[PDB]
Amino acid sequence: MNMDWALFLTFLAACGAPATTGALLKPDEWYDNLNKPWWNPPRWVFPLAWTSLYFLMSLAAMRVAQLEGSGQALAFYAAQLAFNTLWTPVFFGMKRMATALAVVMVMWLFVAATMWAFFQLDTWAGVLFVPYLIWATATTGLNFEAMRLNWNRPEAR
Amino acid sequence: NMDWALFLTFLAACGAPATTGALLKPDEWYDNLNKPWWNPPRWVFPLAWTSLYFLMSLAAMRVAQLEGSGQALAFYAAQLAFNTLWTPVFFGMKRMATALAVVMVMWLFVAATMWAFFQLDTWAGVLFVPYLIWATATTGLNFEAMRLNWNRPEAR
Ligand code: HEM
Ligand SMILES: CCCCCCCC/C=C/CCCCCCCC(=O)OC[C@H](O)CO
Ligand SMILES: CCCCCCCC/C=C/CCCCCCCC(=O)OC[C@H](O)CO
Ligand SMILES: CCCCCCCC/C=C\CCCCCCCC(=O)OC[C@H](O)CO
Ligand SMILES: CCCCCCCC/C=C\CCCCCCCC(=O)OC[C@H](O)CO
Ligand SMILES: CCCCCCCC/C=C\CCCCCCCC(=O)OC[C@H](O)CO
Ligand SMILES: CCCCCCCC/C=C\CCCCCCCC(=O)OC[C@H](O)CO
Repeated sequence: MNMDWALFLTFLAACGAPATTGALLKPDEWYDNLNKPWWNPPRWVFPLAWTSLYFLMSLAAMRVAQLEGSGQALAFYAAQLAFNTLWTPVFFGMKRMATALAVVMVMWLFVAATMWAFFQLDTWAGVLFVPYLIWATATTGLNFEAMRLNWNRPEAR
Repeated sequence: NMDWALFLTFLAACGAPATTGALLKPDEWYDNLNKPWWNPPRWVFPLAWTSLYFLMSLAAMRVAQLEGSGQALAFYAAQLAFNTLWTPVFFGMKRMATALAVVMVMWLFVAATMWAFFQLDTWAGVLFVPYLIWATATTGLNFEAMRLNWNRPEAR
């Protein structure tokens, strides 16, 4: 088990795809009109939190990818990253709050599945995913409260 | 050699890019764009991508059972993430220039995955060859969309 920079930089580069969805986000008047829960963090907190999580989840996957029998864990990891990339355009771009709740809940399950599978192979890789699952829980709560506290337009049938 | 837990996990992972196509079908903005002479008809794309998601998931299932597959699966996660990213950028945001960068990075990771798969399993690499071909055609379509519609602000 080493700091494998080829593995780490590949996983970090993979986090460039969800990072791009946040980068293409302009100040939205529709988002500032939404009634938010009192524990909603300010907008500037989210890019700082996600950058930390990209490094934590890339370091965790780097450790697991060096271990025998990691196939199922890395399959879960690919799944959570893909649905993570999907969520931001659905919520902010398409303004489809109901589908975004379904997307982030699927992301949550794959984040939980990755964390569990990581714990089976390496305790530190599982520990590194714990703040991710916590943040995914708060993100699911923010999506749920935003829909429950605001007007929602019908989406495409 | 079907590890059904592995294949269904990889197939479910492709539900994220498949969802982007379902929530963002090409509208009249896409039909108004100038197209390259070799532009395929609309029905080709759902047939191509559905086949590729099954092909790439079958390839990853074989590799994930093999000693030393960590780097190959890291490349696989990278190509899938940028695969999921492209449709919202091009069709949702209509940022054609940014979408070209996205699909070119995806192409590199698709090629890197194919190379890494060949190092572990010949059949897994073969299954990725039509993906790299289609990713090449996809990059050309993104490039031709910008070059044939440069008078549109969304192309620059
Ligand atoms: C990484 C690149 C791309 C990805 C991941 C992608 C993804 C998808 C998917 C999954 C579908 C099927 C959706 C469904 O069946 O419900 C689809 C449909 C389609 N896409 Fe793409 N695509 C890409 C590139 C392109 C490009 C470059 C173009 C055109 C320039 C394009 C135009 C279309 C069209 C025309 C359809 C079918 C429309 C219809 O069914 O009526 N796609 N895309
Ligand atoms: C054949 C042997 C293996 C060879 C392997 C070669 C392929 C590696 C390609 C890497 C491209 C790097 C892509 C980096 C993507 C980062 C995305 C980004 O830049 O995001 C920044 C943005 O500011 C935040 O939103
Ligand atoms: C031991 C200390 C370690 C420091 C590590 C580096 C610090 C990086 C920034 C963290 C901010 C996170 C907390 C953000 C909370 C913001 C809540 C808020 O609403 O801010 C209101 C304030 O008035 C705004 O102007
Ligand atoms: C209120 C919240 C504020 C939080 C603010 C604090 C932010 C700390 C971020 C990261 C800590 C560093 C974690 C470093 C983990 C490294 C794991 C690792 O690299 O292990 C692999 C090793 O290289 C193989 O031998
Ligand atoms: C083209 C898009 C198609 C989208 C639909 C694709 C099919 C999804 C099927 C089932 C959900 C996947 C569930 C994840 C796999 C569960 C099996 C598993 O993870 O096994 C656990 C392992 O054995 C413990 O060690
Ligand atoms: C276009 C249609 C898009 C379809 C959308 C995608 C479909 C996702 C379906 C099920 C996700 C299930 C989440 C994975 C939960 C796995 C839990 C599990 O199997 O636990 C195993 C154990 O934790 C490991 O050791
Ligand atoms: C526009 C640029 C087009 C570039 C087009 C090339 C892109 C991919 C590069 C090399 C593929 C070679 C991959 C296979 C490398 C050797 C594999 C091997 O060693 O064996 C394979 C098989 O298992 C038994 O021969």
